[PDB]
Amino acid sequence: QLTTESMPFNVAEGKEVLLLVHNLPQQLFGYSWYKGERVDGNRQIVGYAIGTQQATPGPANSGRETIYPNASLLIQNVTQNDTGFYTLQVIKSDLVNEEATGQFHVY
Amino acid sequence: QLTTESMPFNVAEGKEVLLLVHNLPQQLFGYSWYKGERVDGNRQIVGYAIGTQQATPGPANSGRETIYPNASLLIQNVTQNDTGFYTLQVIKSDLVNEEATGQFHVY
Ligand SMILES: CCCCCCCCO[C@@H]1O[C@H](CO)[C@@H](O)[C@H](O)[C@H]1O
Ligand SMILES: CCCCCCCCO[C@@H]1O[C@H](CO)[C@@H](O)[C@H](O)[C@H]1O
Repeated sequence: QLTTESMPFNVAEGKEVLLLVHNLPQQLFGYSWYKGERVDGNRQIVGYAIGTQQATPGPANSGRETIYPNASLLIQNVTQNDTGFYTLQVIKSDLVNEEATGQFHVY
Repeated sequence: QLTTESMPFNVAEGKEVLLLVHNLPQQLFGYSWYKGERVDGNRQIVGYAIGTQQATPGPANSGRETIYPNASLLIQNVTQNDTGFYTLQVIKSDLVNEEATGQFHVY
């Protein structure tokens, strides 16, 4: 089952965190990351097209994120606003989609 | 600008309803319809890839829906459970996706 977890779980303000992703389905179009516990386009961080390996910012993009080809998400110079939940949506080639939510806590 | 509306807005139990879709963006991979007001994989009705013109059922699929190449969704022999909100997610080529929510009322 698709899952995501934060390394580290508790993050000091101004440092770094990596959202690891495990168990990606086969045959994907792309990835979309969202701030919060649900898919919500108004809160999209980034969209990643696998076919072209291209990332594109959403409205929630801070400029401090970096998504990787396996959907992992790096955030640098973490701020208070970065704290809390993140939701990854994986878009499969049949447009039937899966989500996983994770969190980390800034201090 | 992406919107959806029901025809008819008030629907007799056992009849038919067409969810019309307006202002699709350019450059999309496909469509994802969900029951309710938000994107939620657990409530996904159908996924549709415009390149292959293939429909695939999600967990919320009743077997009474038909999706069209312009994302329009036909529901036949409408039940009480069908009532309420539907949400369309349009998957864009850059994976920064768009949503539109509509509804109809069964009586
Ligand atoms: C400094 C952070 C940049 C490094 C690139 C992040 C890529 C990490 O990605 C990780 O590769 C691991 C090895 O299999 C897997 O366990 C993980 O599922 C995956 O999340
Ligand atoms: C009962 C069978 C009806 C099939 C409906 C086919 C889809 C119709 O769809 C509609 O076609 C119109 C012209 O493009 C547009 O006004 C609409 O945006 C569109 O939703």
